[PDB]
Amino acid sequence: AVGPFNSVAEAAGCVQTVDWMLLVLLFFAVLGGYHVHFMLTAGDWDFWVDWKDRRMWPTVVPILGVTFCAASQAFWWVNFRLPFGAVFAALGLLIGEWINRYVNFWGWTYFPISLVFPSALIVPAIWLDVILLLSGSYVITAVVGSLGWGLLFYPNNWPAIAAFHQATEQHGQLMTLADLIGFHFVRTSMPEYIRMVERGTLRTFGKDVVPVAAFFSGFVSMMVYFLWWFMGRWYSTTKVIDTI
Amino acid sequence: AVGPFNSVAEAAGCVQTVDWMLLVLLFFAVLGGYHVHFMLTAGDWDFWVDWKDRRMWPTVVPILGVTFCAASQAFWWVNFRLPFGAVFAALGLLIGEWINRYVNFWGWTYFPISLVFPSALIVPAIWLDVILLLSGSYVITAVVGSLGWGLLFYPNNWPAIAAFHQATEQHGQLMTLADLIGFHFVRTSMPEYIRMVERGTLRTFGKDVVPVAAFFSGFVSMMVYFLWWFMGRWYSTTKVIDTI
Amino acid sequence: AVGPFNSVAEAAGCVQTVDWMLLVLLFFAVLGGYHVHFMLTAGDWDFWVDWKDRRMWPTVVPILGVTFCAASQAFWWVNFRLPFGAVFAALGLLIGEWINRYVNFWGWTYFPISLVFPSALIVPAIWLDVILLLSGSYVITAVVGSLGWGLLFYPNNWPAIAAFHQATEQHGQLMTLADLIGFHFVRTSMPEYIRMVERGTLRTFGKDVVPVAAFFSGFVSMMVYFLWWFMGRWYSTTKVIDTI
Amino acid sequence: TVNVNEEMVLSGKVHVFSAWPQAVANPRVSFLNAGEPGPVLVRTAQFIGEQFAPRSVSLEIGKDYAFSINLRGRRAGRWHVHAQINVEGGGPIIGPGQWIEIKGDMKDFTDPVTLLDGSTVDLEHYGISRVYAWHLPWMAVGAAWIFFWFVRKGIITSYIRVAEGKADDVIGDDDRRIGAIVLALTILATIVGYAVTNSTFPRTIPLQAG
Amino acid sequence: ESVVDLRGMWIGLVLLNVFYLIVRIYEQVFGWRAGLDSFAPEFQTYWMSILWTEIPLELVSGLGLAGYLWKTRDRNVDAVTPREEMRRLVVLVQWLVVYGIAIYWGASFFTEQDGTWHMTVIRDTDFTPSHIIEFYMSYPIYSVIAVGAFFYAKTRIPYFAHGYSLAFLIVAIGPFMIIPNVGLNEWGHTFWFMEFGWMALGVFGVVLQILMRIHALVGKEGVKLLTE
Amino acid sequence: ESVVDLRGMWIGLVLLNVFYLIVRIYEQVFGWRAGLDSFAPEFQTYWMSILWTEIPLELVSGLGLAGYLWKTRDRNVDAVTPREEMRRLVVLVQWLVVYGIAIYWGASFFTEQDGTWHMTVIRDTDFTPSHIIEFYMSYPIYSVIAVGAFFYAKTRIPYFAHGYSLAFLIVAIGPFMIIPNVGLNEWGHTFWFMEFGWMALGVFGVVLQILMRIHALVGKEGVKLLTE
Amino acid sequence: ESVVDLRGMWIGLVLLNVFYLIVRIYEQVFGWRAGLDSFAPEFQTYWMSILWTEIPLELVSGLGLAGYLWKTRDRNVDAVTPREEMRRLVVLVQWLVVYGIAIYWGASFFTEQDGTWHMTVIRDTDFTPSHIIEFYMSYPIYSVIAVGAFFYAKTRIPYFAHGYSLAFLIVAIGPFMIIPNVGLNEWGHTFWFMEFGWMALGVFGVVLQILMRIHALVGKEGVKLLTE
Ligand SMILES: C[As](C)(=O)[O-]
Ligand SMILES: [Zn+2]
Ligand SMILES: [Zn+2]
Ligand SMILES: [Zn+2]
Ligand SMILES: [Zn+2]
Repeated sequence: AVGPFNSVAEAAGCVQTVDWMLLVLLFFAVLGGYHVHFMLTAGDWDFWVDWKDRRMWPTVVPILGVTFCAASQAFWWVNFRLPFGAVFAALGLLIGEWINRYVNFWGWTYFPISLVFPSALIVPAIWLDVILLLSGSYVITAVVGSLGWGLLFYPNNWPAIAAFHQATEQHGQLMTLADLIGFHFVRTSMPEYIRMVERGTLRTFGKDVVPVAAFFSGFVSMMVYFLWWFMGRWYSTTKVIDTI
Repeated sequence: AVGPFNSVAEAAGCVQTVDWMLLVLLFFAVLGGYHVHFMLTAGDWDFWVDWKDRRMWPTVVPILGVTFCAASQAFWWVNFRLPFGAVFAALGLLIGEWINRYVNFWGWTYFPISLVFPSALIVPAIWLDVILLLSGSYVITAVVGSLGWGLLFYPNNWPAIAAFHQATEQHGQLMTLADLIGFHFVRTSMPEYIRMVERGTLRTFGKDVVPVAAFFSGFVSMMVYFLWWFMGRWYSTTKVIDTI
Repeated sequence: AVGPFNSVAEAAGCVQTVDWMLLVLLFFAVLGGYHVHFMLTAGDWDFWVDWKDRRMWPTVVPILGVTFCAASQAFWWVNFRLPFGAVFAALGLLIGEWINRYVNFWGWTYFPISLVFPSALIVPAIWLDVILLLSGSYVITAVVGSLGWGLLFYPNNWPAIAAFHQATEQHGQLMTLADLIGFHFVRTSMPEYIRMVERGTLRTFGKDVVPVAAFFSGFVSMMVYFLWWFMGRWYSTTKVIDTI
Repeated sequence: TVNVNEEMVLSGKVHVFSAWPQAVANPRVSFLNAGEPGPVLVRTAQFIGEQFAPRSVSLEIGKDYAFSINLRGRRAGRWHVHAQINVEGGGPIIGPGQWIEIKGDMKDFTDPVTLLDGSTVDLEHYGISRVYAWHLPWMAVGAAWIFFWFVRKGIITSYIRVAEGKADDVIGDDDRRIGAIVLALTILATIVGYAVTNSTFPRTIPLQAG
Repeated sequence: ESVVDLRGMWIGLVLLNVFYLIVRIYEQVFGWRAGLDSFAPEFQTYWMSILWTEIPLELVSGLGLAGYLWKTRDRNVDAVTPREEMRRLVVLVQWLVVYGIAIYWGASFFTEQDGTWHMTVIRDTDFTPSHIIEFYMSYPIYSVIAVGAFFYAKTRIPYFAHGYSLAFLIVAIGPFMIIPNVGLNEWGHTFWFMEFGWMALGVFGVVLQILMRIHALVGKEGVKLLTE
Repeated sequence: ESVVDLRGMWIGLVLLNVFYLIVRIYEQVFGWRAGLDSFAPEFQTYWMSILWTEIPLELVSGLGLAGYLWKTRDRNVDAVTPREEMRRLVVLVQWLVVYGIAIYWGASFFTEQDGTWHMTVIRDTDFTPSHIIEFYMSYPIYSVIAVGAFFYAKTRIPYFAHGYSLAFLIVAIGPFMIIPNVGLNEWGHTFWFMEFGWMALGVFGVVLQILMRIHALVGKEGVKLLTE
Repeated sequence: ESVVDLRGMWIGLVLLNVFYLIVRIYEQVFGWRAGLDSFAPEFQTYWMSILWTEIPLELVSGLGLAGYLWKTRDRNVDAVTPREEMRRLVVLVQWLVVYGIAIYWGASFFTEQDGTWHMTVIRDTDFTPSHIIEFYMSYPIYSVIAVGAFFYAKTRIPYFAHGYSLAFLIVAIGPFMIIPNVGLNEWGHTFWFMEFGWMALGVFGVVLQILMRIHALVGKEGVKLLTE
């Protein structure tokens, strides 16, 4: 008489095993979707250490990266009030990347990890979640959430990256280690000139190349957020339809 | 007998004459619309034998061409269950082109038909209608219908076109007959260099120039189709409104 | 007298003072928003006498300028049946421009008004309002309204502009006064070559540069108008929602 | 034929044909490369038109140019290695390729390279440690954040709470206080993580390109 | 009396295919050598004349047919009898078959005819012999029948009176949003540097709406029973 | 007592046009020679000071007005009387007339002012003398009145309490979506290679919603009868 | 009996991670030297074989699963008991965890794997070793599980029968709209001159729809009471 479970152990028992199934099928799910999307647009800067520049990369990755996090948020927090939306997505990605970076970029083709390591996301991802957890509003999240997410990108990457931004002298020319790493480990289709990285303009004043890039990246992410929040909604639709 | 008809002969009699009127007013209708749209975007490849190449033309014409066919389908098949949607539109176009090709391109300005003859559409148009006739679903149609439509384009054009793809030696250079036809019959505004045709890339491997082109042309037509199906729906709207 | 007012003089008295505040808070409002948008897109032509040409300027300004007029119209006329929608927005802009033109372009930096004066909008704005006033229809307004609006722009700017379109000989070269005014009063960031003005084409026949420009500008405004009408509608939404 | 670490060199000359096809962009902007399955050989340095060419370069139409690529061996095997040049708006142009044969063990491959400050580093290994060291913590952290709340209010549970009136049964401080704490720590760990990797390597320059 | 009339329809078709046929011949004859150079005076006599005539004429033609239909509108429309409505519909369906033909000439024949004339001249202004017909003839006409059909339905059928079918509204109005397209599409490069598709098959809805009204004015008897 | 107060409105308008008029003047004076080269130290004293002050001041001014209005919210709003609502609305219309002027200054004056300063320097960084005022002053202010208006309504008018008018919500939140526009519009070319309009006349809705409440809080008596 | 089964789930997971693990290894071994030049005949034995096999196999695999489930559909679905439904759902949640894994392999592993292979060859045609697996293997499979899931729910759960969840419909069909994306994304430059994002987290809806069913098939008792 616990129907349509026979016992409470059967109820609480099933509920528990189902919970896991969901969380797991839902892990990828997103990881799978998020990855394919991210990879097709953010690429590319996330493959190559000699792309991770000062202007482009700290711009495009936050703006393209905020997407599934914002849709993921609109699903957990709306329907379960669970404050791990962004982090659930962001991490899902990071794993799916890393595994493949290792197993394949390295383990299959033997580009060394120092070349093919992914961009760091989890700090911003946490930052986002906690703006939504504290203020219950996605509208606040979209503003101070996505701004934060924008700023923390480069800061939270600096620890991994700085290492390869050390100078080396090479036939009487300067290079960074990264420049060189890419130069060494021959990519059959990756000529510098394709890079999509900072190469300098007359309009740069300062001594600001990164500040402005991370600001811009936050202010835009505000929009990408709103749009992706509501897409996280349509995507949550329990609508049923009549014909196909 | 059958009010507000006096006899059955008056009913069955009127009904019949109205039916003709409809089918006819509805023939063009679409032809008119379809033509102006098609001719503005697909041009141009459909005018000139020396535009009908291996890559562009077998790409853009299926993609632009599927539009009114899908919208036509969403009208006949939804509302009357009549399996001639695509063919109804495609043929309407083909008449409206041909007439003009002859009477004007030729009979007014005297470019010879071998230069000005239209792209063949009816095979793919049939194939489309029969995917919707067989599976009753426009979702299936949108996938295997529009893929089919894309592939058949070039194959059903080859019978007409091959003729002019024969080689001629011209002051110690090669031309096709078409190249030459275009060269001969002087167009006051048609320099080779405007053409928008295959001119070769380092990225071509094979021996595949057309297969990829006709595949790409199918895959994209899938999306064109969905969008155009639903527009075929808004276009069929019996909504009435309050003010202008 | 009439609750929740104590007297009629309290009612009619308040009603009156509110009316003003609305009309006022609503003046800018639009002016503020319209201006920022207008200035971000139509720049630039509206700043510089040497930008005001025969093709671009009389094209882009009608086209960008109709926007907030249409949205304004959709607001006054739908909800109050007040026929001053376009004018209300156009003038707002005109003031908000002018003031700043004087007080700053001049009074702060000292470029002489002859260089910095704005494009004339009110004649077209009137015309619009009256096409809506006469035919009660925003469909008809959207057509003959926005056609008129495009045509009149240049005609109603000619009185102001002609003056500077006079010729001066300058080191054995021709300039218009405007060309010169711009040349004289140095703009630290305004090289001719940035201009975005008429420079000539082989495709000009006549003796028509402005007529076509102003027709084109009218025709396109018809669509801008529709879109901006309905945006004036969504913007007027009294809808209230549950969560943020 | 080469040993792992053995410094072979491929070199030659090439003529930029004159009736350069419309099909391919102007070689105004190009890049010299060695056509090999992955980095089976590292590239130590390379030169074209009498210059160090680790970046993009111009070729004029109708001239000839001379080039060479220093290739330290790395991967055990038999690899058909081509001289190769790519063009801006064009693609790869593949040249002569010859079977080269490496022997030894990849295990033994090193470079290394010399920093401006003085020291030496094996590129085949340098930095890889720090990456993991900063990434994998954070990845665990993220996965911790998830596990925590998943076992603290179920999916079904919390969906049903949200579903009936409430909600607020699911969240509500000190759920918030957890957040504020975890958040504050995170900003801190980052401030720290930044300040440290700022002391380690206080040199640093932007990627060199153009 | 009878429902189906058709007399009306034929007068339109006959009067039309003729006028266009005259034209196609007139342009066959004076296109070639009278309209090849606009700076000549035989252009003014044979083309610039037609232009100056048709526009004002069409413009009046249109407002003509409009006023008339409104004027002769059935002021007591809702009263209409099942036979008279059915008759009226059949006339509506008639207007649409002329609209049909008008659409063909304007939007297919004289439109893709223009294509070939662009390979024949270098253009003295935007007024070619082809444009005079395409733009300022065959389109205006087709647009005027469009409005006619719209207004007839509106002032004769209770459904189209007290409404505006959005479908028919579209059909009657988008002809004024083809110039933005087919016209400006030509001043592509000239009007360029300073920088899918919206169409008129609104006729779908309009015939569907008509169809529903027929299905209504036949009892269960005619309906189910006569046509199973 | 009386519905119409206005005393509050004047305080804002007066306190405002004054603070902007001071600044205009102070920028007249110290713009010209003191803020012409950023590398100088008289820039730090005359501009780079203003910046460092206003932001934290603004940021606190904002959370202040916010907390206060919430705090002093009418806890039993639904109970509110017809007169006291009517009065409360007139206070809201007031906030909106100040929001009005803030919008003027922040979005037209100090915004198109920046236009002419771009013709005057070559920029030492993004912090000009014009940006200090436009971006980090005239906007934040106009944004903070915006918020005020929003929270006042919310905590005084039953309608805006238990709700969020979408219109008002927009009004109060799109100011944090102009930086994406007006700002990044500037880093056009520099931020470029790696690659209609969303606006705030949401006030339309907001005044429309206010209007409906008034129309309510006058009986058929005042309504039909007094204003026919 | 019992609701939760899981036996079915394990068979899929186990059968799957194994088949992908075999392949990863087989591509480790024959990728390197057997699939480096397409014009060789060891390509035909080691890659061009797999291709020619899988497609027809997959294509039949898919129509197989499909017909079977429809065939063995519960013809009297609405009658289903609260326990049996609950059991059925748990099987549905099962299909979705395998769909989950399928998605992982097809869309993350074998997809970003292709990235690195593009740094290794120059491509003899579009058929690399990576494409045989990515496109014509790991995707189709993941697409077929997707179809399975969809059809199972349709033929076992009253909700998904007499319906089409639009959410599930999406999930089951958008896999045939990734080729347009992930595929043609590659023929970027070659197919170029002649010239945000539509995605599949439709699972959201689907699991939400499942959730509502569970929340139903537990009385006020289990619901409120057991899980407060
Ligand atoms: C599958 As049934 C006809 O019982 O809804
Ligand atoms: Zn009536
Ligand atoms: Zn500025
Ligand atoms: Zn049923
Ligand atoms: Zn690939």
